Amino acid sequence: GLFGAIAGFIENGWEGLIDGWYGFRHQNAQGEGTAADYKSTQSAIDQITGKLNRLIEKTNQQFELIDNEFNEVEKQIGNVINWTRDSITEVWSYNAELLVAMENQHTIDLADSEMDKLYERVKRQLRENAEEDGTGCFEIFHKCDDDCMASIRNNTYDHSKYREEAMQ
Amino acid sequence: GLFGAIAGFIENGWEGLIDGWYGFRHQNAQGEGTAADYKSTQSAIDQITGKLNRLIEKTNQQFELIDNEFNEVEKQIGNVINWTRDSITEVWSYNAELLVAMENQHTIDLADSEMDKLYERVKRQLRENAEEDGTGCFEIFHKCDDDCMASIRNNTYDHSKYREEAMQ
Amino acid sequence: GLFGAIAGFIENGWEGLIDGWYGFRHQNAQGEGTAADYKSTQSAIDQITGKLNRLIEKTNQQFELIDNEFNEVEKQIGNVINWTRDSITEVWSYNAELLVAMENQHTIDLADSEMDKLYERVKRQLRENAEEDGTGCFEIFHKCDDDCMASIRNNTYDHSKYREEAMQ
Amino acid sequence: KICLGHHAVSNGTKVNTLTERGVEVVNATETVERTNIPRICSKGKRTVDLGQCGLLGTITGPPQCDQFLEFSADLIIERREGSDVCYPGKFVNEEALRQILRESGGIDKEAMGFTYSGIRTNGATSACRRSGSSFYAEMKWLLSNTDNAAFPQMTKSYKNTRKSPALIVWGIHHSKSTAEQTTLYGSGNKLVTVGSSNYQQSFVPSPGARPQVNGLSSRIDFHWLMLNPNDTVTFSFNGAFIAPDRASFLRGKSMGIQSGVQVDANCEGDCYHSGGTIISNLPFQNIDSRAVGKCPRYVKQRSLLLATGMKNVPE
Amino acid sequence: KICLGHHAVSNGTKVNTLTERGVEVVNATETVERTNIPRICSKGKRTVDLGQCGLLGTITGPPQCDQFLEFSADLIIERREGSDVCYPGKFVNEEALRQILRESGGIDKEAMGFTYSGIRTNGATSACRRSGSSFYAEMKWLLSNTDNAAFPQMTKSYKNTRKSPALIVWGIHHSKSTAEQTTLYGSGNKLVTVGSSNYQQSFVPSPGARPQVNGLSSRIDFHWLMLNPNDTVTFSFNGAFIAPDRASFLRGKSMGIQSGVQVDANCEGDCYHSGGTIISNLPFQNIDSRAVGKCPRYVKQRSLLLATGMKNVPE
Amino acid sequence: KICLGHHAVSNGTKVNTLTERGVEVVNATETVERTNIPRICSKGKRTVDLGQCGLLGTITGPPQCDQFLEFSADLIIERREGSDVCYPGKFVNEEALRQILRESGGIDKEAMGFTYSGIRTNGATSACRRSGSSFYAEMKWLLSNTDNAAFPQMTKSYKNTRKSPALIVWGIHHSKSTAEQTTLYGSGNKLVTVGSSNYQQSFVPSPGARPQVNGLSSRIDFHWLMLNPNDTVTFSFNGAFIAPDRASFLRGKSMGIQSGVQVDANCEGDCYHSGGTIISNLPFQNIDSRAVGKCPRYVKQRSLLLATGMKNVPE
Ligand SMILES: *[C@@H]1O[C@H](CO)[C@@H](O[C@@H]2O[C@H](CO)[C@@H](O[C@@H]3O[C@H](CO)[C@@H](O)[C@H](O)[C@@H]3O)[C@H](O)[C@H]2NC(C)=O)[C@H](O)[C@H]1NC(C)=O
Ligand SMILES: *[C@@H]1O[C@H](CO)[C@@H](O[C@@H]2O[C@H](CO)[C@@H](O[C@@H]3O[C@H](CO)[C@@H](O)[C@H](O)[C@@H]3O)[C@H](O)[C@H]2NC(C)=O)[C@H](O)[C@H]1NC(C)=O
Ligand SMILES: *[C@@H]1O[C@H](CO)[C@@H](O[C@@H]2O[C@H](CO)[C@@H](O[C@@H]3O[C@H](CO)[C@@H](O)[C@H](O)[C@@H]3O)[C@H](O)[C@H]2NC(C)=O)[C@H](O)[C@H]1NC(C)=O
Ligand SMILES: *[C@@H]1O[C@H](CO)[C@@H](O)[C@H](O)[C@H]1NC(C)=O
Ligand SMILES: *[C@@H]1O[C@H](CO)[C@@H](O)[C@H](O)[C@H]1NC(C)=O
Ligand SMILES: *[C@@H]1O[C@H](CO)[C@@H](O)[C@H](O)[C@H]1NC(C)=O
Ligand SMILES: *[C@@H]1O[C@H](CO)[C@@H](O)[C@H](O)[C@H]1NC(C)=O
Ligand SMILES: *[C@@H]1O[C@H](CO)[C@@H](O)[C@H](O)[C@H]1NC(C)=O
Ligand SMILES: *[C@@H]1O[C@H](CO)[C@@H](O)[C@H](O)[C@H]1NC(C)=O
Repeated sequence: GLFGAIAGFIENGWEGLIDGWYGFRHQNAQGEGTAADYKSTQSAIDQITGKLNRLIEKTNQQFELIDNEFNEVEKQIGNVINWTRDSITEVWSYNAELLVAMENQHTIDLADSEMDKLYERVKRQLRENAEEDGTGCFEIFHKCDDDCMASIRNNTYDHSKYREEAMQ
Repeated sequence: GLFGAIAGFIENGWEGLIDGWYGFRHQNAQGEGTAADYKSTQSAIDQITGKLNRLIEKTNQQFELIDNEFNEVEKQIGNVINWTRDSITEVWSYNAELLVAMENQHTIDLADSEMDKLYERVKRQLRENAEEDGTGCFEIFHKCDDDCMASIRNNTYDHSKYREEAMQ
Repeated sequence: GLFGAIAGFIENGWEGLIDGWYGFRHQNAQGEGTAADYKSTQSAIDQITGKLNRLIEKTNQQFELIDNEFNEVEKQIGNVINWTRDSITEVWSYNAELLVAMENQHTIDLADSEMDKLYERVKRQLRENAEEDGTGCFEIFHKCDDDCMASIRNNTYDHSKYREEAMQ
Repeated sequence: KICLGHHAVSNGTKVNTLTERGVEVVNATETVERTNIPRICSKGKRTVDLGQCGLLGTITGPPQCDQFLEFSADLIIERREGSDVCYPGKFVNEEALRQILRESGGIDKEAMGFTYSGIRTNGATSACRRSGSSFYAEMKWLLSNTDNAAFPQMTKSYKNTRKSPALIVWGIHHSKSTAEQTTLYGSGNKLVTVGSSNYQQSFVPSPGARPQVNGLSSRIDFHWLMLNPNDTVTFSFNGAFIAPDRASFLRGKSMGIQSGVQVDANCEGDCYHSGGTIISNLPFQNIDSRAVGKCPRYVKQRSLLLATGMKNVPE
Repeated sequence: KICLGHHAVSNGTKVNTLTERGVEVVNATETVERTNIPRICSKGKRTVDLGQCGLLGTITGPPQCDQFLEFSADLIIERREGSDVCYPGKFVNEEALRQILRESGGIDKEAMGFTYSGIRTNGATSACRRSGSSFYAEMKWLLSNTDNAAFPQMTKSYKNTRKSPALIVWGIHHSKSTAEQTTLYGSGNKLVTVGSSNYQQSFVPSPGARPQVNGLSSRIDFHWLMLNPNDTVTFSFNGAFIAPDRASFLRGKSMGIQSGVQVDANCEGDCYHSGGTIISNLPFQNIDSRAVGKCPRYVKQRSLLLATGMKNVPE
Repeated sequence: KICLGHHAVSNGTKVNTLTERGVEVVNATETVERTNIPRICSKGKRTVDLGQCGLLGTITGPPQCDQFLEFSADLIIERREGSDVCYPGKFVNEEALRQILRESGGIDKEAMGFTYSGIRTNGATSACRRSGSSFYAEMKWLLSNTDNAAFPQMTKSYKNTRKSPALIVWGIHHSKSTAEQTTLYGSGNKLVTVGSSNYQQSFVPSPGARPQVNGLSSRIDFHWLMLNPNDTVTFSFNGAFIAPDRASFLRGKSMGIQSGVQVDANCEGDCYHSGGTIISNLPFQNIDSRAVGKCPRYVKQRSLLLATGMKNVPE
C-alpha cells in the first residue's frame, strides 16, 4: 500500500488476531496480550461493505431478443447485430476488468490507511512517554500494567500521569 | 478520508472560517484569533477547478437522426436501433455514475491530504518547541504573542529564537 | 502529490542523481556524497512496470468488415453502422482519456508515497539522535563519519550507539 | 511495551490490481456469475409455452396452435419443435412480426366481417388435419365455385374501429403448376393489391414445382400489416388469395425467449437464455452473451475477484 | 497555544462516493442537465422550417413544397404536419432518402432534358391544386394522346454531366382499376426498366381499389437512385410512368431535426430534440436519449452530484 | 547532516491528470498508435489477392476469376480493380454474400448434376472472352434450340448430399428488348420459381434498354441461397434462366480485407485497413476507425501520454 504500514514498516500480520482486523499486542511484567481495536476495524469493514453495496446493484434495464437462435435472421443484419453485440462485450469486459483492478488497489490502500491512522492515534496518546522502534511498536518508558495497557487501547491513557517517570 | 485528519483526529470544521478552506486558530495572553492559510486553500481549490475544467469539456462529435418520430422506420431495423441506443445508454449511465463516485472519493481524499500537509508543515516549523495534543493543536511551550503567532502562520517563526525557553 | 513530499516539503529533485529514483545526500567532516536507495526505487519501478504490463495486453477479439469501402452498402443500414461505430468511438475515446488521466494521477501519487516511506524509514532509524529541518533533511546531533552515513543508508545504524552523545 | 498490528490468514485469495497481478488479500469475492439454473424460472409470471405452436402460427391458426389463438402472457417461450404452418409456406418479414408478438402480451382476436358471394370459401387440405381435411382457423381459402371458373375481381374492405392497431394477415397461394392454379381460381394472371394509408403493395402468384413439404409442392405466402385506428385496409384480388377472417389486437406487454428447458414455477428470474435462467446479484455474467431480460452485463472473463479484505502478509 | 482546522457549513450537500452513499460535502455541483429550452435555437444558422412541406416533397414538388424546390440550409426542421405528396403515394426506401436530404445542405435542381413526341405530357389532378388542377412541379405525368391509345414503348436517357451524384426520382402510377389504367396508357401489361451502372430494377403497375385518400383510390409509387458523375440512367417504359423533369444535386452539408417547437434566432444551440434545444456545459443529460447534434451523453439518472469541496463536518 | 531527495531531469514530458493539465513528469510513454505499415503484412497466412477477380466472381466464374474458382485462404484481399462480372449484371443481396465469402476460408466446388434435353446449353458472348466467345465457367446459359422456339417449362432439382450448406447461384437474364428475349427463349411471360425448405421466391425477366456496359444493354441478375444438408432446391423455369453448373461449399474460416497496398510476407500482422497493417502493442490507435482483425481500439485523440516516472521538479 501507499501508506507503508501493512506489508511496510509493520512486518506481517497476526494469524492469532481472530476478533478484529487491527489490534494491540502488549508486553509488560504481567505478560503479553493481544486485543482488537473495534473502531478502526469497523471503519475498514464499513468502507468495504459500501463498495459491495455499490456492486450488487440491480440493472433495471430490460433488453429483448433482436436475433433468432432457431431460424437465423438475414445474414447482413445478423452481421451488424453480432458486431454491435461483440463491440459492447468488448466495452463491458474492459470496464469490469478496470473496475475490479481499481477497486482492489483502493481497498488495499484503504486498509493500509486505517492501520496508519490507528498507529498515529496511539502515538499521539503516548506523547513524550514512548518512542517508536520502527516496527509498529512503542517502547514505553514507564511501568505500564494491564490497566495501563487497557487505558491506551480504549483512549483513557493520561500521558501527564506518567510524564514525570517516563522522561526520567 | 484516507489521511485521518478531516473528520479524523481533527474533530470538526469551523463555521466561522469564512475566508479560506483551512486555517489557524490561536490562543495566547492577547486572546484568541482565527486566520486562513491561503496556500493550502488555493492548492485544494486549484485541484478541484482542474477537475471541473475536465468535466465541462465539449463533445465535438455530431450525431444525426437514424430513426423517425413521425413515421416509424421498419420494425426490425427499429428494434436493432433501439437496442443499440439502449446498450449505449447502459454504458454511459454506468460511466457517469462511476466517474462521479470515483471523483468524489478523490476530492474528499485530496482535501483530507491538504489538511495533513498543513498540519505537518506547522509541526516541522515548531521543532522541539511544541507538542501535539492529538486534536490538531500544538501546545506551545513558550510565550507566543500575536507577532509570534503571525510568524508561525506566514513561515517566519524561528524555532532557535525560542528553543532555550521552550525545552526548559 | 497527495503525500506532500515530492514537489512538497522536499524542494526539488537532484539532476545529479543518475543511479536511482530516490536517495541520500550527506554532509559531514569528510565532505558531501549522494547515493541512491535501491529498495524504494525498485518498488516504484515495479509498480509502474505492472501498470505498463496491464496496458500492453492484447485484445484477442476479432472484428470483421460490416461495410464496404469500394461499393457503399445501402444508405440506411450504412447510416446505422456509422452511428454505431461513431458511438463506440465516443465510448473508447472517453475511456482512453479517463484511463490515462487516472493512471497518471495515481503514478504521480505513488511516487510521492515512496519518497515519504523512505523519509519516515530514516526518521525511525535515527530516533532521538536527529531532528527534521523541514526540507527533507535530518540534522544529526552527533559525529557521523562516512561509515556512519553508510550504516544509515543500508539500515545498520544503531541509534543507541550514539544516543548518549546526540541527546547531549 | 505496546505493539500495533493487523490480521492475516494461512490461505488468502489472489486478486489483481492496477500495479500488480496476483496480490494475496485476506478475503475476496466473485463478481462474474457462472452458475446457471437449467430451467425457465417463471414463478409469478403468466407464461405461455408454445411447444409445437410457432409464434406466428398464433395469428393464422394451424392445428398445433388452436389452443393459442387468443393467448395472454407476460412471458412467451418459443420451442425448437414449433411450426408456424400446416400448409407449407412462410411469412414475409417474419422476424419483424415475431419481435412484435414477443412483446405484445398476447393477442385478442376479432372478426373482420368479410362476406362472400359467387365463390367457395371452404378450401381445405389434408395437411391441416382436424379429424379430417381443414385449413388455418383464422383464414379462409377462397376458390372458384367450380373447376376453372373465373375468380371474379373482388374488393373487400375493413375499417379498424378499435383504439389500437390491427394486425392483418393474408396469404398468397402458389399452386404446384400453372395448370393447378387455373382449376382453383380460373385462368390468367391473378393480382392482389393491398393498400391502406401508410402501406401500398401488389402481389401476383407464382405457380411452379417446389420440393414437396407435407406432401405439397405448393406454398402459401403470408403477408401482414398493422392497421391504425380509424384507418381502412382494402383488398382487391382476383384469385390465389388466402383471406383473413379475424384481425389481431395486442393485449399489452411481455417478453419472449427461446429455450430448450422446462418451466419451473418455483424459482423466480428475470434473465433468461436458451439454457435456463441467470439468477444473480453479481454485476457481470460469463454464461451467455445473448441473454435477455434484466441481466448482469456479459463479459468475456470467467472470473474477476474483488478484494474484500486487506493485503494478506502471513508469517 | 496554536490550532489547525478546516471550514464547515450548517447545510452541506450530500453526494455519493465509492465507499459511502450520502456523504455530506461543503459544496457540490450537478453534472446531469435537466433544463430544456422549448425552442429550436437557430441563431447563426441558415434554417429551413419545412412546415407543411414534407422533406421528400422538396424533390418531387407537391404544391405545399413550391417554396422549397431549391432550398439551402444548415439546419432542416421537419414538422408533424408535413406531407410529401399531393396525389396519394409513397416513396420506396423513404427513410434512406430522408437521411440523405437531412444532411445535404439543400438541393440545386437542373433540367434533365427529356423531350417527348406522340404522347401527352400534361397529366394533372384536382389533388395537386394550383389555382386549378396541376401536378408535381418536378415531374411529368405521361399519357396516351387520346383514351385507350397505346402508349408507345419509349426510351429516355440522361447523362450526369456534373461532378456530384444526381438524385433521380420517377413514379409508377397505379390506377384505381385495370379499366382506368387502359384509358390512361392503353391496354396490356406495362413495364418500366431502370438501369444505370450500379443499379438495375424493373417495375410493373398494379391497378386496384385502395382506400380513398385525397379523393383517389389510385396511388403513385415514387422511386429514386443516385446517378454518379459521367454515368447514364436509361428509362424504358410503355406507360404508368411519372417521368422526372429535373434532377437534384446536393449543395453541401446540414443537419435535420424533427421538432414541434418554434424557431428562436436569439438563442444558440447545437443539440436538438423534438421539444427544443439542450444548451449545457454539462457532460450528461437526462432529457432525451434521441437528441441529435453535438450533445451531452444521455444518462438514465436525473442527478449525479460532483463534490467541489471537502467533507462537511459541522459542530 | 543527512538529506533525502528524488531525481529530476532538465527536459521532462508533460502529461495530463485528473486535477491538472500539462504536468511535467520525468518520463512518459505513448498509448495511441499512429505509425502505419503501408503493406498487408501476411507472413504465415494463406493469402489470396483477388486482384482483378471480384469476390462474388469466384462463385460464378467470369474469366478474370478462373484462377480463383476453388481458392483456399486464411486472408482474402479485395482490390479496387476487381470485377464480379463479365456479362453485365449484379447480385441480389450482394454484400450479405461478400461477408459470407470473406470468412469462408475459400470455396470447394462440386457439380450439381443437371442434364438437359430439348434446349441449347452453350450460350456465349464476346464479353466473356476466353480465346473467343465464352460464358461464366460455373454457369450454363440455357437457350431454345433455334430462334423463337418455345422454351419448355422445365424442372431441375438438386439435393445437398453433403454435410455443410451448399451455395447455389442462378441468374435471370434481361435481354435488351422484348424482341431479343423471344429469339432467345420464345415468346410470352417467362417465370422461374425457386423453392427449398426455408426459402421461396419467384422471378420474371424484365427486357428493356439499359445503358451499354461492355457493349451490352442487357444484364443478368444473379441470385443465391444456402441449401442445408439433406435439403433439396427445385428450379421451375421456362426461359431467361442462367442455370448453376456447380455448387460451392465453404472450406473453413478466414478474414477478408479491402486494401490498396502490396502484400509483404516478411511482416506479421493481425490488424488491417485499406492503407496497410497496424502492428502495435499499444491499446489504442488513431489510424483508421474501420480497421479489422485483432486491433487496438480506435480513439479520436492523436496522443495520450501515460506517465512512467515521478513528477519532475527541476532546479
Ligand atoms: C452471430 O453470432 C452467433 C453466435 O453468437 C452465430 O450463431 C452461431 O452460429 C454458430 C455457427 O456459425 C453455431 O455454432 C454451432 O454450435 C452448435 C452447438 O450448439 C453446433 O452445431 C456446432 O458446434 C456449431 O459450431 C452456434 O450454435 C450459433 N449460435 C447462436 C446462438 O445462434 C451467428 O451465425 C452469427 N450471425 C451471423 C449472421 O452469422
Ligand atoms: C424504439 O423506442 C422508441 C422510444 O424511444 C419507440 O417509439 C416510442 O413508441 C412509444 C410506443 O411504443 C410511444 O409512446 C407513446 O407516447 C405518446 C406520448 O408522447 C402517447 O401516444 C403514449 O403515451 C404512448 O405511450 C412514443 O411516443 C415513441 N417515441 C418515439 C420517440 O418514437 C419505438 O417504437 C421503438 N422502436 C420500435 C421499432 O419499436
Ligand atoms: C459512413 O462513414 C464513412 C466514413 O467513415 C463514409 O464513407 C466515406 O464517405 C466520404 C464521403 O461522404 C468519403 O470522403 C471522400 O474521401 C476521398 C479521399 O479518400 C475523396 O473522394 C474526398 O475527400 C471525399 O471526401 C470517404 O472516402 C468514405 N470513406 C469510406 C471508408 O467509405 C460513408 O458514406 C458513411 N456511410 C453512409 C451510409 O453514408
Ligand atoms: C468473504 O467475502 C464474502 C463476500 O464479501 C463474504 O460473504 C464472506 O462471508 C467473507 N468471509 C469472511 C471470513 O470474511
Ligand atoms: C376515430 O373516429 C371517431 C369518430 O367516429 C372519433 O370520435 C375518435 O376520436 C377517432 N379517434 C382517433 C384516434 O382519431
Ligand atoms: C459551489 O459549486 C459551484 C460549482 O463548482 C459554483 O458555481 C459555486 O459558486 C460554488 N459555491 C461556493 C460557495 O463555493
Ligand atoms: C468525366 O468525363 C470528362 C470527359 O468529358 C473528363 O474530362 C472528366 O475528368 C471525367 N470525370 C470523372 C470523374 O471521370
Ligand atoms: C521511458 O519510458 C519508456 C516506456 O516506459 C521506456 O521504453 C524508456 O526506456 C524510458 N526511458 C527512461 C530513461 O526511463
Ligand atoms: C442425412 O440423411 C442420411 C440418410 O441418408 C442420414 O444418415 C444423416 O444422418 C442425415 N443427416 C442430417 C444432418 O440430417
